[PDB]
Amino acid sequence: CPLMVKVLDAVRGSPAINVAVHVFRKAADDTWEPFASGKTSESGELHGLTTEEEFVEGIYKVEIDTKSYWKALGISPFHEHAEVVFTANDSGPRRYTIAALLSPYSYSTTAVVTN
Amino acid sequence: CPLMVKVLDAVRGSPAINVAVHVFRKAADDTWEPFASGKTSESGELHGLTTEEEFVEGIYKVEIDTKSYWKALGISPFHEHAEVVFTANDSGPRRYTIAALLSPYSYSTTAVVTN
Amino acid sequence: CPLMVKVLDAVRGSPAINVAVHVFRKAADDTWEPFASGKTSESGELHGLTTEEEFVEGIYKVEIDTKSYWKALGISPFHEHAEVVFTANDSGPRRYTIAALLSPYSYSTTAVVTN
Amino acid sequence: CPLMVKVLDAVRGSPAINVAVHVFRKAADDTWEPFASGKTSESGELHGLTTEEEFVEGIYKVEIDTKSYWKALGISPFHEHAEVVFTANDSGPRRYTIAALLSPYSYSTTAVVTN
Ligand SMILES: CC1(C)C=Cc2c(ccc3c2OC[C@@H](c2ccc(O)cc2O)C3)O1
Ligand SMILES: CC1(C)C=Cc2c(ccc3c2OC[C@@H](c2ccc(O)cc2O)C3)O1
Ligand SMILES: [Ca+2]
Ligand SMILES: [Ca+2]
Repeated sequence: CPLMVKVLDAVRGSPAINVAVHVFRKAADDTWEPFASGKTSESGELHGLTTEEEFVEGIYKVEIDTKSYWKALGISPFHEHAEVVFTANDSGPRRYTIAALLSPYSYSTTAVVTN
Repeated sequence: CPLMVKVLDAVRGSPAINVAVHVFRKAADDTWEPFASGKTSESGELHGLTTEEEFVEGIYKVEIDTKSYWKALGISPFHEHAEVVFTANDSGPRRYTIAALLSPYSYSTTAVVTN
Repeated sequence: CPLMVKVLDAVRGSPAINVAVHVFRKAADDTWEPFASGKTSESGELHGLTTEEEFVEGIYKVEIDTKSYWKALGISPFHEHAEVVFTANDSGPRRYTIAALLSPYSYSTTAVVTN
Repeated sequence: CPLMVKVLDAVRGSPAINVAVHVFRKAADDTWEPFASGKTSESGELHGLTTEEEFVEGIYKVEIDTKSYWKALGISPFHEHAEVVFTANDSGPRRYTIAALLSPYSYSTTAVVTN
């Protein structure tokens, strides 16, 4: 897994389960082309989005559907989604972990980049 | 001032100064029409982006140029920027404060919505 | 006002109001001598905790009663409180702002230190 | 592992390695008695602090030595440490994951509590 997404719920103190995640890659014509998508598991993790071969150099956008997550719990949140945009693999292949913590009116995201 | 942005620097424990902030409104064609912009003051605040007349219900995007900020400090950042996307006033005009805390590999944002 | 505390609520997207805040100074016996205290205002701010004369170099603890806050909202919290421990002015009087964002199972804090 | 601690570095986008962690438990005479201690591994994780049998009901304090971590990287941080105080196992045995994200002038902590 060159790209992994982990999402936590700050209100329930739990993994954020069944959270839709969409990954895009900036095309040559500056458009966002769909790259991969999935949903977080029971552990709040999303594995197997892509492969080392497919995950080339580029600018990527990870869009976490936080709104749908909070709605399903009967909460009307502030954000439409949580976005993470980053240039990947510019100095060679790396392993990326995108961690997100969710509150109805707040979110934080951090990146763990290893070799 | 129905919309305010405040940005902090978690590395130097200071306001994030001279940070470019762009605000967009979602058009009917579902693209982002530029709406307002500016740069954070010495207190890391950005006021007078819009007015009560102009700030109608809709979906707004607040884009914070975090990458330029870190580049100017000589610090390698992860994110291209920080986006904050929300539906405004979906029950009528309140005051919006978008607060952001910046680190090279992490950002957190929260909304303070008041009467 | 050399020391200010501001508390936000990530669940309701509002200032955290009427939150008890206690400040301690580390004594020579290395216990915490009470120093100042108060409750956050309607803007979630707490001013006039101390003065420039009283606020000398040393190790200070800012204890935020987050548990009482969540109990009053009818929300089950994880933390007993939020402590912020720091060495003050270790190169001479600057102004300190302790910002805290509260969620039932999470809290974040940052310091804004200025001239 | 009924109690696990995971620590990340928001400046380097990496696990926080070799971070000292001290766990205390509130005694009957209201004193903090030493419970367990350890250091985070290469993955920024601390496992095997305690056992299901030893981890009884009580109020616990997890103290993360963030100051020493930043010093070793040539940084003079704001906080002396990052503290997490919580009542554990009040409605029966639970599994606790304490996650912490570190910046020189900021930290956030969240709890993941499962069965
Ligand atoms: C930024 C903040 C507030 C603090 C750290 C954090 C987070 C959300 C999710 C995760 C965080 O760190 C631990 C991380 C994690 C958990 C289990 C695991 O096996 C690997 C991991 O990288 C998940 O939010
Ligand atoms: C750390 C995090 C997640 C993000 C920023 C933040 C916060 C909690 C409280 C405050 C934050 O930044 C803005 C700050 C603030 C607000 C109004 C003001 O007039 C001055 C300020 O310094 C208060 O949580
Ligand atoms: Ca390259
Ligand atoms: Ca009990």
